[PDB]
Amino acid sequence: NREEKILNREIGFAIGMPVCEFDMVKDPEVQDFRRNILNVCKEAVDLRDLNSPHSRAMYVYPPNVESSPELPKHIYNKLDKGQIIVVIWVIVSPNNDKQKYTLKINHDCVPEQVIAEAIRKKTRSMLLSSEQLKLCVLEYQGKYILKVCGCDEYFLEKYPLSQYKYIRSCIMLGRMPNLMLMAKESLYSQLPMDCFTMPSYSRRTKSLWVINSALRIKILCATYVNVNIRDIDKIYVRTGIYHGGEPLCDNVNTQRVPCSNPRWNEWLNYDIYIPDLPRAARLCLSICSVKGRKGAKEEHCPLAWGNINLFDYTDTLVSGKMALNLWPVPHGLEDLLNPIGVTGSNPNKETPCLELEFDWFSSVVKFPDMSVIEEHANWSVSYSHAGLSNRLARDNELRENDKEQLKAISTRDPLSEITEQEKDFLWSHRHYCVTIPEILPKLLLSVKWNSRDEVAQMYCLVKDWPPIKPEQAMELLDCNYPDPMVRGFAVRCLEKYLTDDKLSQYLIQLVQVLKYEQYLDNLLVRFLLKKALTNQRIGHFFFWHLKSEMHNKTVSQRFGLLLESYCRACGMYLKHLNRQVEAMEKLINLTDILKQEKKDETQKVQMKFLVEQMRRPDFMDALQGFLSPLNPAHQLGNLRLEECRIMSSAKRPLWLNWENPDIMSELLFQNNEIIFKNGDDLRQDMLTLQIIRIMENIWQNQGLDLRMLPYGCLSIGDCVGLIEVVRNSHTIMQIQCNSHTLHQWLKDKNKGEIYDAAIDLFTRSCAGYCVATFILGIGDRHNSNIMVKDDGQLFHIDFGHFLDHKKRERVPFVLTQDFLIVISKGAQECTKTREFERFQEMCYKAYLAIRQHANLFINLFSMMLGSGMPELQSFDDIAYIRKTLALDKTEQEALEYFMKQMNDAHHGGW
Ligand SMILES: Cc1nc(N)nc2c1c(-c1ccc3oc(N)nc3c1)nn2C(C)C
Repeated sequence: NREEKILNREIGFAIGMPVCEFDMVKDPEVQDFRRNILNVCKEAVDLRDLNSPHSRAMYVYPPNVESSPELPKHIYNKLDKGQIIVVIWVIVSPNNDKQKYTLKINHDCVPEQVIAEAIRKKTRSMLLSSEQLKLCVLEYQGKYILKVCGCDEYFLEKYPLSQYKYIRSCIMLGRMPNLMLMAKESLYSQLPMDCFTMPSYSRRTKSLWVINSALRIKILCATYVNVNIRDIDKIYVRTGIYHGGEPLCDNVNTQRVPCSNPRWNEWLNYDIYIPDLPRAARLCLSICSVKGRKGAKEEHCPLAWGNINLFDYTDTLVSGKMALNLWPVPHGLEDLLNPIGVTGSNPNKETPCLELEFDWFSSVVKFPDMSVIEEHANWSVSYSHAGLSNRLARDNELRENDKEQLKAISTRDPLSEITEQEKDFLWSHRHYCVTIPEILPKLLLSVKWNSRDEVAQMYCLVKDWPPIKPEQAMELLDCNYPDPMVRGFAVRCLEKYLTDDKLSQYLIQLVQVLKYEQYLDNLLVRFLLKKALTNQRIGHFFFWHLKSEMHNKTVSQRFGLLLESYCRACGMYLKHLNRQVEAMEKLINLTDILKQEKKDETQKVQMKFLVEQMRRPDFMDALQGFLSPLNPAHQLGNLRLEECRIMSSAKRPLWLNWENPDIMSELLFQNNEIIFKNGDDLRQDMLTLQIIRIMENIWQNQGLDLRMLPYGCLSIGDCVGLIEVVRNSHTIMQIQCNSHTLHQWLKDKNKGEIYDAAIDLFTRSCAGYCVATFILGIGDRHNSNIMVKDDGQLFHIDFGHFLDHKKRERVPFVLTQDFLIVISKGAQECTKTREFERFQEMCYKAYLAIRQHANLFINLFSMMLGSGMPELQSFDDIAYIRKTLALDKTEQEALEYFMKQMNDAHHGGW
């Protein structure tokens, strides 16, 4: 009632649009989605109330843990005989006095064991306890919890201490872990009880195979076709039947009609039997113009496009009259049709609108049940008869060479072309393929989707298909695999095998592939929503990744409806998110004024305006005392206006400084610095930094300590976003204040015995960025986009472009003598040294490690084709990493390729 109305206002503010706009949507799929999704909301809320208060605290403060407890060899060797030195702080009674207790404990210790040891050291001081029963009432390890000093990260779960990311990071970086002992009841009381209420809207036949008929679709007419009368001669509607990006039959065009009167009224006849239509079949169409001629080949041009699901959400074959409001042609679209394009009607109703009519079969036509499919597949099941088809291989037709051939095919990358000979081969040995589970994506592409006899057999294989790795399953969620049985199998693999660490890692791709789903209500969206509602760390970024795309009308309905369901069940976090949403609003509106109104004024004048506007009461209150959208464990306290400035960079980003209000802020960082950028699309940098993080993780698990710096980057909207400021770092140019300048700077910052570790860190970080940039084809490096930390850690900023931005494989990061001098510890002949030989070996080992994980990088890019990123619009863009990783070539041929690219770039040495 009254509390529902208030909540509706809060959800409305969070998503940008009012809840009422969803209520007025006539589409029954939209209303069914809103109602039916509420079961995910109910389920998630029940899990949070399962073991209160702990399970509610676990939702709010989930353990920031690694996927595997097992520690790499070089990380374990950093420990002192498998032990870690940990500092435990206790805030004692008046004036909030801090007391430290340094403990030496096993790296595999449980937080409760860690708490007991700390209370033993605290009670050791009163030697009364020590000798006789130090136990002190089971030490009430259940009365306390460990918090990370300086941020809102808790150790609420029984994991080994080393598995927590903060501790593993402390081990790797040789930093002292500072934890704070906090009373359980002090945290629990801070945590409010969530009151999930069901909204008011929660109250509101023949088989396809029994239709002995070919497909027909009627094109009636078009409206809002506003073309230049002088230019265009005639127009026509081009159509095609597709399963994903692949045609099921030849494309059918209407007759050419003058643009003045677009009225066709033609029944288009297709090369497909209605029972052979696969579940995910779609009509793809476009209004084209035909001009010219000058005595040349007829001048075709697409004006608008549109795609439609041939089956609706209820498995009903689309019948009757239907009008589709079309979309504008995206720049550089090849064919007259756009099958990769989003299925559905343009929300803008003042756009080309094609009126269609489908066939009618005197009954509601529905897609068959799994019982009908199984029976038909079983009913599809001599030597010479099986020999009549290359797509048939009977019992005792599997030699040892064909078994090894199938294995060889399964190792090939996703972008490798699987020939029609190989497709017949894979399909004929489909039952043996079960024994090599990873081959499924190759087998699926070998299926004739325009044949119900084959598809029905494939459905039964997918049903009883063994599980595959989450990373392998993710490929089955891209645009190439539209079938719900295939995608449902992939989601099942993620439900069973994907950790919340890995889910958080790949959340960007998982949010993206939602766009390829046929319907609003599906297994992927339910999986992701449940996770977002059972883990606030996932939910936070799930919210932002969906909100950052709300300005895109192609996905605003789907994402709006999904965000509504999230907000209705996320609990108290909505109130925190709304603070962030408002803070970002104020920053957008302020930067928009500076970018538009005051762009030509002097820095002093711009700063005067900034300071005045930031000191305004409504602004001040909105922009302080909220959680960092980059990491919501980071509290942003009061603004440090004196430290806040307009940056000299293009798009004139704001450098913002907030106080860290944590009691133990001093043991992490006293001030939180963030760059707010308005003008640039941050999606490409977000994806590169994700790939850098993945590459680093690969190397660290392989036992190659090449330290990367994937700093925080979050796109919050249409070319707006946040960038984590790397503390105590400078560009190469802002070091140069000769060739030895850089090395001399690091010598001064790292004097004495620390020098050797600083040079080592430089060489190791340099090697990682050299390999990473070459593979990814990052934008050309220079003195202003290469940075160095005081400790010697080298890293890059402002990526911009990846893959081929030229449009024959560049070396972005060319090592000048400055870098080689530091590597060779001040040598003259820096090339011929025992330090450079070590550095080269790091690069080779790093290069080959990524080459082994090529299928993952290809797949991560492939799932990102759905996003409108300009340098990632086709699989040919992705093919650049096939070149840099030399996948067609052998491992030794790949080393030679890498060495040759480095030799040509540096003009020798390699
Ligand atoms: C992240 C960072 N840390 C530090 N320490 N300094 C820094 C920076 C940055 C910066 C700014 C905007 C960026 O957009 C992308 N994609 N990467 C960026 C890096 N610039 N500077 C200089 C220019 C002040």
